Amino acid sequence: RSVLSELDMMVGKILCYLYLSPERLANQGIFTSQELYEELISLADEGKLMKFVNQRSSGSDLDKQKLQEKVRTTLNRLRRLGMVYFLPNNNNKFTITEAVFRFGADVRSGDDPREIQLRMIRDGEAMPV
Amino acid sequence: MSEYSQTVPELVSWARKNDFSISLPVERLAFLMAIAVLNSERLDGEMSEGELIDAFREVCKGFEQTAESVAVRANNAINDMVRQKLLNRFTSELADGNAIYRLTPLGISISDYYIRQREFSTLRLSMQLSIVANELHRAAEAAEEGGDEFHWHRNVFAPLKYSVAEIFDSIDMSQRLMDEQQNFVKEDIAALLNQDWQAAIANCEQLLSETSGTLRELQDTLEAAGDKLQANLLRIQDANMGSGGSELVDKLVFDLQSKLDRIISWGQQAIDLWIGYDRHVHKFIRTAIDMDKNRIFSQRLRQSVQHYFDNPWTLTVA
Amino acid sequence: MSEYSQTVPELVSWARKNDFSISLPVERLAFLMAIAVLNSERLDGEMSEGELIDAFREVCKGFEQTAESVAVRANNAINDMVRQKLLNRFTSELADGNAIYRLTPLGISISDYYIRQREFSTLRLSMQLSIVANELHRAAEAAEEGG
DNA sequence: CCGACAGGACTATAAAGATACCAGGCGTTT
DNA sequence: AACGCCTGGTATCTTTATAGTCCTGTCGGG
Repeated sequence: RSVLSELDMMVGKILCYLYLSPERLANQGIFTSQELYEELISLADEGKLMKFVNQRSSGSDLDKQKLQEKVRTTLNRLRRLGMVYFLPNNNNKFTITEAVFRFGADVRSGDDPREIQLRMIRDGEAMPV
Repeated sequence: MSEYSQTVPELVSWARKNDFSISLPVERLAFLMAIAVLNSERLDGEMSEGELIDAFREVCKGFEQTAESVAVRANNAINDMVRQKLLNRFTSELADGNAIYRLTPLGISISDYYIRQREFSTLRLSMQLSIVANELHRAAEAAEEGGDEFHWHRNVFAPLKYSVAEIFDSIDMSQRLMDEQQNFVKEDIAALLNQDWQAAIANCEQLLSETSGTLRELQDTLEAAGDKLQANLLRIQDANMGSGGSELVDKLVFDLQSKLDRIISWGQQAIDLWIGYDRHVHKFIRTAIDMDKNRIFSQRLRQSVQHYFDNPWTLTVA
Repeated sequence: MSEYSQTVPELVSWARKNDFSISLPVERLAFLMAIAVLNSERLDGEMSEGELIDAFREVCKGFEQTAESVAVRANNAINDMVRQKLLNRFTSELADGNAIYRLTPLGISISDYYIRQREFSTLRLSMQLSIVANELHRAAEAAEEGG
């Protein structure tokens, strides 16, 4: 048994919100890496998240491209897990599947987050770090 | 002569040869600020060695430091400031050997950046444009009246170099101040959206509208004056070309025209950047508010992503 | 309101709490000056990240330094200047993620102290005194007009 | 009070080692 | 070949120790 990385979780929870979003349902499920990246930076703390790419990052473009390449890497790993399918001829675009909802296991019930987390670790669903 | 007579490689060699450097630790920087403040409260703009030592003692108290060798520590700090070109020391035989101290332009510029609460003002800009318009108009009338090298140097070159150029630099500094203000507002809007995005919508719209109106008011003011300032610079250029020229006046007028173009261009660019952000924040708010309709998971999942690092957790896989 | 609203002890407490400091060794100071020179030669007063990296490379050459990690060292230097409030960075979605840089009033004041050959001109003073005399005279006429 | 003598504290620098951060190499997968 | 992962190297920073430098204190002598 193995565990996913925190960057994988960030991309996972964002892919989940993307699946739900009726605003983008008109795309018929086809999303682009750039749109995913734009949504992620819109919600999470950009400069604090950059700490995981490099301990010295302060918003430099080289570091921003390095983040984008790490996202490209993790997304490819999620594709192997069956959580996302790339288009047959274009690798810059892909389609989501319902399997992404496992990233919402900590909030699907409107209750105390601590108790939920305890329940999950007891069930073997998730580990801390 | 370009204000910076040296090319980048020449400057780098010159800097390397002269070994110029700045090192401002918290305690020394606090002492500098304390000196700057004490100097501003005085009638003669001069400080004695004992007064500087008393100021250092207060900083050391404020840092809760040992009272041992404070007189030595203060002398070291004073010598370091003098050695770093922050303080000028005057040793007069007439003063029975007592040294008089004054802050250097550098020591002042550094202390003012931290202590002076600098915020952008249109009234100020309007006044500055009015003065420069009158100075350029007088210089253009003097250039059109014609004259000798003494007339051109005193009534055209001196006002352009020692008055117009300085006012343009002040305008540019004010613009750079406004640039910092915009970055500060972006950080506040992100904080408001992270605390309570539902109650923060009205506050964010107020901050966006107040900043936008300011940027537009600024640009309207620059554009109204910019045409008159350029026309006067052109009148001076035409009069200079007609009176056999002066390479010194032509170069100075060209430099001022280049600065004026930069000053006018900056406002439009700042507005475009602010518009991109404003559209993005409005789109984000509309997406957050209106697209969840049972409105059940928007809050439920967004708060989880926003605060993940307070309880990072990971899934298990075969 | 005194330009400096804070007493010496209050300022010391405030400075201590905000942890303010400035570190510009000869290389960093030279780079700042190079950026200041390059900005003055431009029509838009803006510098891209690639142009700043090219400027850093010239400084490094001028200091006879190894060409190893120069893109990294340049990024660390650029981030240090932004972190030290010497440069303002603009990240626009419209610019496809390319950041635009401008020097802050502080970064300009420091660079100008070293690069600008400031010598005392009597004409300059006479001119400045002329402008202030006219500004004070207008302000006095406005104050006497009442309102 | 001076002057001598040592001792200690403080400060600064050197030396060494670690830690970060990237690159390069290698291995796998598209 | 490119991307992803690991290993080690290079840069940077910190820590640790040492040695300096000056100060302070004491005592004795003048």
